Amino acid sequence: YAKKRGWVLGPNNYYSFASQQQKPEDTTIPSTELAKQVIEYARQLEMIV
Amino acid sequence: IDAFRLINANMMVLGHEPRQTTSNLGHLNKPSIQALIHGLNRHYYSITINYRKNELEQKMLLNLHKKSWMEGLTLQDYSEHCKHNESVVKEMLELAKNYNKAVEEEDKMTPEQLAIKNVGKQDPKRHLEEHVDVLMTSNIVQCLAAMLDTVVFK
Repeated sequence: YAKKRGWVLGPNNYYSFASQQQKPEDTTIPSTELAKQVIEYARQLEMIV
Repeated sequence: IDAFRLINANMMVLGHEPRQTTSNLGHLNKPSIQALIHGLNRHYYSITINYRKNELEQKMLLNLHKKSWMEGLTLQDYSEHCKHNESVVKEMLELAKNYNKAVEEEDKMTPEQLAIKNVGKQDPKRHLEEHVDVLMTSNIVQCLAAMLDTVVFK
């Protein structure tokens, strides 16, 4: 595991790096698909006359 | 508005309103009773009116009297919009309870006669989904314009 991965024995200590994500979120950025999602509502109400 | 033309008395032995080979005389008006009590149709005759109506005057009177450019994406925002979302639902609740009443009634009181002796512009379908239409049109156009302003403005 020293040669395959890291986990190198330093001063009697293994170092495993941070596998933590960053999570870049706005989540209002579903604005186009949410504006899209409203359109087929009024479409399916109308258009069959 | 009406237009007229004075007829002679020399054609008293002949046909006053001397009209001929066309079938557009019975249109545009029958001679009205309030006008034939006067000198119609033995002193003057009526005559037809249509309009020299053209483009570039039709469209400039259409598009300039009723138009709104920046109003097309305003908000009327939410303090009265969401308040109006309370203003309809409340009596729509009670009108739904009135819709409960007629449907669970469902008695053979000769039901084609029972439906016709209580026409009142009332509950079951007339005072129904008309409100559902107004709740639908107000909220979609509100929320769809809200999502676009987030899209367009940054």
